Amino acid sequence: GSHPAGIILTRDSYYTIPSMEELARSVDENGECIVNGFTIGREGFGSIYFEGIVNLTNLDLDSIVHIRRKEVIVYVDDQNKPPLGEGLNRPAQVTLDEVWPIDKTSRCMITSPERLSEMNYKSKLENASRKQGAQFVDYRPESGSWVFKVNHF
Amino acid sequence: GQVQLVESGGGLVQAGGSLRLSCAASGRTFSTYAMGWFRQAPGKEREFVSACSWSGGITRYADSVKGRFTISRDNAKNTVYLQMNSLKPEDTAVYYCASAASSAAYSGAYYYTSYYDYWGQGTQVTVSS
Ligand code: NA
Repeated sequence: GSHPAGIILTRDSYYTIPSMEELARSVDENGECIVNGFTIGREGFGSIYFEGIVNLTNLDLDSIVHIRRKEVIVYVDDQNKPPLGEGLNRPAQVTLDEVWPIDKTSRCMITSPERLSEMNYKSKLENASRKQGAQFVDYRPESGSWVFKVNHF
Repeated sequence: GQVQLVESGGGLVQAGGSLRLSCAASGRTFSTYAMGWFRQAPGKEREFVSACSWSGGITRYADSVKGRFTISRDNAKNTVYLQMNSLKPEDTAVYYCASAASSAAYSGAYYYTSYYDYWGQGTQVTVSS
């Protein structure tokens, strides 16, 4: 008696939009779970929003998605990653929280919006997004929330 | 130039055979967040081949080499390897090893040449028919 869409998500810090409970009610007569827009996140850490029509049937989200501090991995081992556009290997908007510059000499982080603007931290995140093949979207300094768009994982 | 990479092990191999490339990393090697292999064939652009995180726990391969190539690294020796199996003439290229000194915010970062900061000089692989 597992989830009717076959979706595996046991980790209590994670959540989905639509919720796992809604997804249980979003299965068609052939067992397929198909949604328009899908978010998976982890409280305190970040979230990944997939626009468009997404087929979630039998996704082991526990195996596939890992949202850690300042890092997301979607498919750990490469052989489990489907072709571009399938499963979760597709365009998405990544939000990572608590992304703040470290003072490696004072070993503490700079988190005030005043200082983040004084040091133009936002432009570092813009360059880092481009460097990694992504498109910078936003930075919310209070929460250190770095948002950027990716074409694949 | 705070990390230096020197590849070795290139050579001529018959189609279907195997070849293992090596790369020796020097300098501030604990800087590295990722190691990768790229290749450039004559007249074409430099293209992604393979990558792993520093830990070796996450791996990425080009579709063309999935299941034939295996990247690995030895952090006792500060060496990086590319095991190349079932080689084809389309695998003929100069192979470069590269290292990234910043973390991958998302697991697709590994595919991009811009993500890597230090580069070896390359070693030549030639696969005969
Ligand atoms: Na997001």
